[PDB]
Amino acid sequence: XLLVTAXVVLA
Amino acid sequence: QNPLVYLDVGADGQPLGRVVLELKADVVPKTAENFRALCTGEKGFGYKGSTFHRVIPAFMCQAGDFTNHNGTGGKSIYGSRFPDENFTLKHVGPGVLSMANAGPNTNGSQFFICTIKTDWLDGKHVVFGHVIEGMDVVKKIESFGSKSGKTSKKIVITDCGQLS
Repeated sequence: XLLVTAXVVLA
Repeated sequence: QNPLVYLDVGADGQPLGRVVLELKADVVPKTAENFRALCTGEKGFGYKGSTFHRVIPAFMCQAGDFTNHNGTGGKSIYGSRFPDENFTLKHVGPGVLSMANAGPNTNGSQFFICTIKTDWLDGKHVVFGHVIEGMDVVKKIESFGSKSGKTSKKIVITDCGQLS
């Protein structure tokens, strides 16, 4: 999807 | 006074220019101080020589991982992680400077510069500044991105620091 994560990158 | 910082960015060893950022220390002091100290490198570590590892066109450019360079690392000036200061500032449009995270109260050093209004991120990510100058440089970084986030060129922060 449209997220800004650090470790588990998601859709 | 709200700090004025800079990011000098290059693509495959070729300069793209300078991104000037204002850090809202008046709203989020602790978040602004973390980013400002990582730009100067005064704590002995920081953004100098690090990359924009994930860049998605019509969304954002993500950086801050100076430890592992792939989104798995980075650290704050306080320790490994620090709490969400507040969500007073919103992802109102392109040029917004906000903290990347791995859920609530997991702020480190990873940040993002928006290339669109990312209002679906409001209340989840801490906005702590905005682009003063060099949005044309941010658009250049954006052009080296892809739908997956993978960059077509090595996007490096060759130099960074504080202007005022």
